[PDB]
Amino acid sequence: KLPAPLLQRTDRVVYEDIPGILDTVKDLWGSQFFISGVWSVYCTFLLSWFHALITARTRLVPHGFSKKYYFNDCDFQFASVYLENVLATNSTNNIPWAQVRDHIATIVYGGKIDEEKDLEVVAKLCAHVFCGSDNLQIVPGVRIPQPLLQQSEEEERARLTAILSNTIEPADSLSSWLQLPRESILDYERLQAKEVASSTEQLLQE
Amino acid sequence: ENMSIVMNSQDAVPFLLDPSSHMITVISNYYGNKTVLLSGFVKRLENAVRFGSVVIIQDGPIISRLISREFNHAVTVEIGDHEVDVSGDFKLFIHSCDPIPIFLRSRVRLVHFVTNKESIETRIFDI
Amino acid sequence: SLNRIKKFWKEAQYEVIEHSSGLKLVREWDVLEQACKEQDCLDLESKLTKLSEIQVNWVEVQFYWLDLYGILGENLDIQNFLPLETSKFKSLTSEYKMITTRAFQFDTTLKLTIDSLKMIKSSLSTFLERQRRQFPRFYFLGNDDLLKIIGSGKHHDQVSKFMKKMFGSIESIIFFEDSITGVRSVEGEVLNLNEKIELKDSIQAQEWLNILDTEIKLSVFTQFRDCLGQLKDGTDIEVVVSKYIFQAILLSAQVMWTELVEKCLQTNEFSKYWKEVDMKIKGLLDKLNKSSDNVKKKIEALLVEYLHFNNVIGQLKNCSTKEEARLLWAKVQKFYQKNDTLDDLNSVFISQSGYLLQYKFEYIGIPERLIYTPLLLVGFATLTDSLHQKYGGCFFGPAGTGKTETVKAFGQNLGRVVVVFNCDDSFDYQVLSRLLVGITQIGAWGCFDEFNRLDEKVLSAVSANIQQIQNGLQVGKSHITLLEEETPLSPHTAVFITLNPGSELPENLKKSFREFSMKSPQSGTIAEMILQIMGFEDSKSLASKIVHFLELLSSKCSSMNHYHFGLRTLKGVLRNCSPLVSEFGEGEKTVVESLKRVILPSLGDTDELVFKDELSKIFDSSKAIVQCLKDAGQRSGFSMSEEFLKKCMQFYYMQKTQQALILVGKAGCGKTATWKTVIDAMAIFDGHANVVYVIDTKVLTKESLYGSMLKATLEWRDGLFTSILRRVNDDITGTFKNSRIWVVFDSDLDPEYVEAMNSVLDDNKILTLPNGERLPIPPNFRILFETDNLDHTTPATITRCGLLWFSTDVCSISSKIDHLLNKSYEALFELDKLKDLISDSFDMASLTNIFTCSNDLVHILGVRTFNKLETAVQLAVHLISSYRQWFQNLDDKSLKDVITLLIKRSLLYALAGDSTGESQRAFIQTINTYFGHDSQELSDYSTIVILSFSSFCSEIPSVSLEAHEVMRPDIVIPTIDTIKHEKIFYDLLNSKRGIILCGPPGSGKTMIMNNALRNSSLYDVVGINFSKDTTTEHILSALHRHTNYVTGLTLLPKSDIKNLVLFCDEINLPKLDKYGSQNVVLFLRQLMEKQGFWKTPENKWVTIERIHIVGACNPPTDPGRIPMSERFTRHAAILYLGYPSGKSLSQIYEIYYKAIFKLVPEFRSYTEPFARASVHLYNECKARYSTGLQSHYLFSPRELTRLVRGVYTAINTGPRQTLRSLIRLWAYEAWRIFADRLVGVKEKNSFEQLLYETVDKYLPLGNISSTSLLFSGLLSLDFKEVNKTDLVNFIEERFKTFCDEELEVPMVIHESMVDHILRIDRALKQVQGHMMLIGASRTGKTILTRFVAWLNGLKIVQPNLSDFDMILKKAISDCSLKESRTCLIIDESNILETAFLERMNTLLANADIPDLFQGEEYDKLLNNLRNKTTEQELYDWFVGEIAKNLHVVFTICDPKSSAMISSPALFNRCIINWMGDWDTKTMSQVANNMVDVVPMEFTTIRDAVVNILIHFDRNFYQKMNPRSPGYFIDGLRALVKLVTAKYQDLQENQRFVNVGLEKLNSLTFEKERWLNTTKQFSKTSQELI
Ligand SMILES: Nc1ncnc2c1ncn2[C@@H]1O[C@H](COP(=O)(O)OP(=O)(O)OP(=O)(O)O)[C@@H](O)[C@H]1O
Ligand SMILES: Nc1ncnc2c1ncn2[C@@H]1O[C@H](COP(=O)(O)OP(=O)(O)O)[C@@H](O)[C@H]1O
Ligand SMILES: Nc1ncnc2c1ncn2[C@@H]1O[C@H](COP(=O)(O)OP(=O)(O)O)[C@@H](O)[C@H]1O
Ligand SMILES: Nc1ncnc2c1ncn2[C@@H]1O[C@H](COP(=O)(O)OP(=O)(O)O)[C@@H](O)[C@H]1O
Repeated sequence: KLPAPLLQRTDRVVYEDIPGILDTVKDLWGSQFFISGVWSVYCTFLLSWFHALITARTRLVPHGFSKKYYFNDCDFQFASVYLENVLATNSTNNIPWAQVRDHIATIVYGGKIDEEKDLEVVAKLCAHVFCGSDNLQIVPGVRIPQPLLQQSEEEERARLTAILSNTIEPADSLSSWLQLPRESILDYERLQAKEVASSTEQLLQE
Repeated sequence: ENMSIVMNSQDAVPFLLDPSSHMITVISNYYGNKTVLLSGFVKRLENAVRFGSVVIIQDGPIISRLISREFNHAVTVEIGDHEVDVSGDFKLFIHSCDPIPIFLRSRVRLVHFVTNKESIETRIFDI
Repeated sequence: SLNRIKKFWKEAQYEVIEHSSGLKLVREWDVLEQACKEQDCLDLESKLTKLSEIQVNWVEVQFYWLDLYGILGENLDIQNFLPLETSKFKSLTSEYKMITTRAFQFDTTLKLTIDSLKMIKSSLSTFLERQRRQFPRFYFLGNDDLLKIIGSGKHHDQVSKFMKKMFGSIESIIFFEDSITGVRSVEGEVLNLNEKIELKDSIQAQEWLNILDTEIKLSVFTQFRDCLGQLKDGTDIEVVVSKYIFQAILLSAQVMWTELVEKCLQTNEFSKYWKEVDMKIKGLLDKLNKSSDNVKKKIEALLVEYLHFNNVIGQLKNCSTKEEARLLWAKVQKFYQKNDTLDDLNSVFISQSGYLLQYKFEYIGIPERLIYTPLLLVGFATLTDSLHQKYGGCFFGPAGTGKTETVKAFGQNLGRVVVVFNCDDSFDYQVLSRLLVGITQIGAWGCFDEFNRLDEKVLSAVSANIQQIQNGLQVGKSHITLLEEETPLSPHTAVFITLNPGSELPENLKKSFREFSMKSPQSGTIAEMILQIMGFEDSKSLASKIVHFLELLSSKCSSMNHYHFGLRTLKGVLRNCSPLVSEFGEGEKTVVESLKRVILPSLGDTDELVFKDELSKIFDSSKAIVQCLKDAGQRSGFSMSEEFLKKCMQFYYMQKTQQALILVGKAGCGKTATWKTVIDAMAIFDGHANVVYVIDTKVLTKESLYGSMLKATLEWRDGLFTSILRRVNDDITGTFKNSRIWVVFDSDLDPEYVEAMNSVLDDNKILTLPNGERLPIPPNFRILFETDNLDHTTPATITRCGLLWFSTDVCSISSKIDHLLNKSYEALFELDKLKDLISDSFDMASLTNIFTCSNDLVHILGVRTFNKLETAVQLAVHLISSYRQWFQNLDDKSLKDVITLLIKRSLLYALAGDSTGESQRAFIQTINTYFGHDSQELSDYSTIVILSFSSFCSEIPSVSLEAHEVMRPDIVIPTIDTIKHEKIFYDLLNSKRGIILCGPPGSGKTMIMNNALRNSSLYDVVGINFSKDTTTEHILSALHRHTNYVTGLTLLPKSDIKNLVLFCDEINLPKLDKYGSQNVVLFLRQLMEKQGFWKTPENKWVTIERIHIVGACNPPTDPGRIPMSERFTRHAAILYLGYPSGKSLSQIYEIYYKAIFKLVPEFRSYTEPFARASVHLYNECKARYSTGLQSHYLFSPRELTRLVRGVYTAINTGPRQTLRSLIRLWAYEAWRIFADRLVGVKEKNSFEQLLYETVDKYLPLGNISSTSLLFSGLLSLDFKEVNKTDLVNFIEERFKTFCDEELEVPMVIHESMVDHILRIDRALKQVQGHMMLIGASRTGKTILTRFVAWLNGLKIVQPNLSDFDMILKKAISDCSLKESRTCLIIDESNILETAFLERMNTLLANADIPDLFQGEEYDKLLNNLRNKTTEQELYDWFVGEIAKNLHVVFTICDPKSSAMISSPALFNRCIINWMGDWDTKTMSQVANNMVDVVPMEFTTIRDAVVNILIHFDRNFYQKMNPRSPGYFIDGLRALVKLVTAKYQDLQENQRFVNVGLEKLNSLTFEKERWLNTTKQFSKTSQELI
């Protein structure tokens, strides 16, 4: 709680940064600088998309999750260090997908989670992002191709940035991109409007 | 009219219900060197009585004779546990910041310093 | 001021109270501080500042001289440790001696002394800091421990007992021929170094202890290397178990397991290594079967490790693919060892999830290894992840889910000793900051158990410190600047935090830590592995059944506060299994019997049945001790019961193992009995002698329990607990080496007391004391808590203690009757037949119906049937003993009739003294119906006299006593009910039973008590009136004035023939403490039950032999009364002193009216009608008025006593009266005593017309209304109706005399204030007269009181506790030496403490106060009264003169003293005057006779303006509690003053205008202006009014 006399002799301002998924990925990539190989950069890319997805799903208090959590840059930093350590000593390129999946789900991005179904849906998101097949459909629209053996950091960075720049953020991204049914967000905004209308009815009685 | 009621009280003591601490500042500005503040203390009140200095006390029971003008003329004031000589120019003020015993309330000249919906209506009409 | 200050400064000296010579000490600091704190003024100020400087020097020099004596007087090695340091403290000793000399025989010199003191303090602080720079593990301890360690250098000891502290997990050191060869762990494991530590005389503690820990690191490394080599040589682990210490075998075995598992993981091979692990496990179990204790603990720890290895390999062989194989292997802890690293202690690193950390090679002892569950591995993984990037782990979850011991297990598995700060409010900033700095210096990782419990400022400070440490950790800075020091920082250190939300981590710590959840500890695998390591052949099924049983117990039964069915209870059951394993073997029987021995004592009744049914559902299924218990019970008379036998066997089997046992049950259920008989049987069986101790908790304080530093002398004091602990721990007499000791707290559990008892309770068997006294707890020191409820039992104690629950009473009615009869027989050719007759008297077929038809009635101070039969049988036995003299010479029918009558009366007075009289009658016919009509039937007035039937009406004395005795309140009138009460009270007092008197106020409980005991020559009474705040020194001071000690060990009455009885009043009045308990009542229970107590400054058992306890109290239903717990009331009986019937009132007051007609016997034939009139009016007032209408509507015979007292004093102070005049005077007194607190004048006139009807019914007469009555003695020599005109003339003459003499206050005169001053004069002229003043502010009540005080010639005074008592003493001294009739006034603003109200209550319940007149005061009072003229006669004269020479009148505004008004003793004498608000007539007349001072009529109009003022006043108060008239009065005063000033100003202005017009008489304009002014002047004047 802020002290009483400071908040009165001041101009109180409240902000809301844009919750779009695309701007989070672009901000993460601009904050990023890559420096070790190409597979580490590709895994950092996948991890940044995963962090963007979980940050988008955080705001859905009663349907996307069960309690408003607070992720930040430090959790993504630790996950990035874990990814670069895993793909810095396991140079056989036989990717230990189970190791990174379990360590991200149950330790890095499950450290602050107490409920069980929240961890189950985090594990589902990990399985979706880190399926480790020959193709990846991170959303039903765009694909992130796997790198090849004949690239350095600069060309892979350029190629993945081009994959960012082609697709525009869709209007209904809050259900298709997060893999959530439309009726769920419909009920969420229904409860939002119910709270707003009930509050206005209570204020209208005076 | 608050300050008019304050200055037109030569018999009953006035009350300063001023959590904003503006009344004490304007009173001290008007008075100057004759202002002493309290919150030992009996001794300094007796010294102020003997010297003839106006006293203001914050956070408003042994000042019964002074608040009731129960003076002995031979003019001495029996305050606390010893008689104190009266200079004749002694004045007392009571200040508080909490918006109170019944005996004090029915004796002190109570005034209110509170802004409310009536106050904002008067303010918008005045502007 | 100046003279007193100079005199006390020149009188300053010192007290010779110190030990040996030392420094001459001084006490009473605070009085000196309160006393001490132009040229002459500045000189005095400078002297005061110098004196304050010397005062600060004094307190600092003694506060430091205590430690100076501690470290220099008793030992010189501390001051001789180092050369320059030795010179510095030799100079210190020289300075100390010379300042002692100059203190014996200046101020600036002593300021130079404090300068020297501060620089030597800085020198020693820097010396300690440099010693800790040499060895930062010394910086763990406080300064005193450092001084002890450096003093015992050549002594070479006392570091072996701090050996627990500075290295964590080591108990003691061992050393041969002045050379250390190893250390002994906390478990007790011997260690051997690489080489012995050769020692010299010139040794410092720091250097050889650095050698000690460096070489213990090297030695554990050496044994690990040798064990690794020997295991690489193919040696089986079973042989080499006993060779190497636990750390070595753990590290070597885990490294070998890592190497073998990665070798077999490089291929798809798991069978051979799993078979090898299984063979190792089986061989280790076989060796565990035949091991010694050290071998057993090493083997169980290695079995924990190898069960983990078995689980890991079994998990890995389920890995069908290689990727999940690396998944599973990379997550568990991997133990690698370097090969080419030349550094010995950095050759091993631990790999966990791709990271690595450095082992530090410190000994860990052999603690209970945390069994390896997957969640433990996940916690290790996330802690490794946090630590890898220079961060700190944060843990959060539910309470007791495995956080802090998980961090300690991390420290164990990484080989580090972790310091745990057990968070509590007693922690402060400096010691926690010091331990944090030590953790930074030495690099030892540190956990924080339950971090959220700190206070706000301390949590913020430690958060800042931890943030600085972390910030230094990430940036790699080796010098963090905190605590004003640039302390070194090893990169291997860490900081750990654990907490429980439901708060979370603070944001400053949250930005640099990482969270984790561990909500559900996997109990199934823990139980499975514990059952496997215990040796049971069936681990999985038994563990699953135990988990199912625990969850079903936690779900099905009612969730009691003390219940727990989680993990710690499961581990306690598994630990308790092993002694049952040794007898019953391994199987289901052992665990089911352990469950029957552990969880069964904590269960209830329905929970017990649920547990039994679930035990039958899940699970399928020694008499020498039973015989011993039966023999003990049969010897002591406790006839056993099946429930009682089950409970006693349960308690014995529970105390077989667990040290700390708590007994819980409703009061009076046999807890004391069951542990007494169990421990007697235990002493018979095992042969050890028993010693028991009983201590009451709340009556003693913590200072009297343990002790503290003294406020001035700083001297340690030994409390009771410290005394008994020192006695049982010294064992100088040799008793406590084979004698069993039982410290039992016969009191309810207190949270702030169990907070101190946790230091007793903890596992290390050490206690925390302010003076630094460490005391061990031997195995015979068993602690027992017997309580009555668990309302305040902390859940931290419901599991960590041992709990026994007594849901149902373990005794039957028949067995209790038999035991009580046998005890009464043993309490004493004829005794045998008498015992047989009493045994056959209790025909239980009718007694059962008696109990069933007696428990239904309303029991005031309700007690069950289980605690009144004690009183019943004891009264029956005592009456039989009294009548035993004439029972051998009489026929059997008379004997059976007499014993039947006696038991009938005993049951009637033990089962109906808690209900009304008609309930007693109905009980007596119920008894006569149950026992049949064959025997003698007890009647309401039945009595047996010398030997046949009689009645109470035979012995009643119809005494025609004198007239003046009604002024004396101690005189008693006799009646049948009074004699019955006295007889039963006398029997109860003689029967050695407790007495409690209850009933509505006004029945005369104290009055009948003083009747029964003043006439009693066999006893004495000391009476104490209780207060809201009551202390144990009240009762001690009360008894010391009439009792004496003797050996002390025994407290006896001062007389040798009179059994002294302590009386107390208003037991319900004292308030509860902060935890719902009261100390005085438990003290009384301790006196009345165990006949002994403990002295608070001496801790001695003061046995009581000839003192009984009686008590009179108001019922708890009334306001200001709090109920007592049944524990106190179970020892006593209840006598409902109800309201006597109106016929008894008529008889009592017709003797009173004969006595009052003695003075004027011309109307001696009218005693009865006035008694009937008083009875009728009081009965109608009771049936009409009720306390719902107003708080002070309480009616009693106190009104009638005051009525007859007023009539008597009127007749004494009055002339000859006719019949009509006497009727009128009696009506005047009745209206005064009754119609002064009623609702309104309508109630007064209703009382008047009822009085009319009753008088004309009894005495066959005009208007006798309120205002028509005016009785005074101002205008007549004696009380008679005087004329109002001459009365107001006389009081007007006195008013003008007073205004010309002393004070000319602005007062008025009207008939209302005439009535007020007449009433207050009537009260002041009466002996012991007081009033309340229910009036608003500025109503002139105090002014009228002062007026009447001057009229009566009363001396005038203007009123902390000590000053109040000194003023009282001066006033009573002036009263005794000068007959000073001084009036005293108290307002509500005059009273701020309830002690003044309490002493008013005491002195007005009595006529004086006993405990304020004792010692020197009593001796001087007796001497002075002998100067004015036996102690009793002089004190009676003192009581009479203070009754006739004291008058206090109280002023109240709100009708916090409501309970004081409702207090019967306060209400007894003072007449409550409802001044109220002024009425319309009163305000109109006061306005109309103030307006006449100032002429205003120039335009009637006075009535108009007064009507407007009063109507606006009423409208303001009705559109805006008595209505305050202050607004009206100061409004009219200000109006009068403004009118006077404005009239004078207008007269001057009109005179000036007339002068100007006359001077003026161009002129046309001036004439027009003057004419316009003269024309508008009248309109402006009306507008001006
Ligand atoms: N086997 C028995 N047969 C008959 N009466 C028994 C038996 N065991 C105990 N009693 C009775 O039970 C009574 C219990 O006394 P007490 O009130 O001290 O019990 P408690 O449960 O320890 O309670 P507290 O300590 O609160 O007083 C004994 O005074 C005794 O008369
Ligand atoms: N290997 C283990 N895994 C889980 N719990 C354990 C293990 N070993 C012991 N325990 C028990 O778990 C309990 C956890 O309590 P704890 O969290 O330390 O309480 P607190 O939070 O008050 O410190 C301990 O009492 C301990 O007996
Ligand atoms: N039967 C009676 N005989 C004589 N006096 C009585 C009788 N009943 C009541 N009184 C008078 O009424 C008063 C009762 O007050 P009491 O109940 O003793 O007050 P408290 O309980 O506060 O001491 C006594 O002072 C006593 O003088
Ligand atoms: N009945 C009255 N008649 C005249 N003056 C009054 C009366 N009551 C109060 N006053 C004025 O009020 C002042 C203070 O009264 P105070 O003593 O406070 O009343 P109370 O005794 O009820 O507390 C007095 O100086 C007196 O002049």
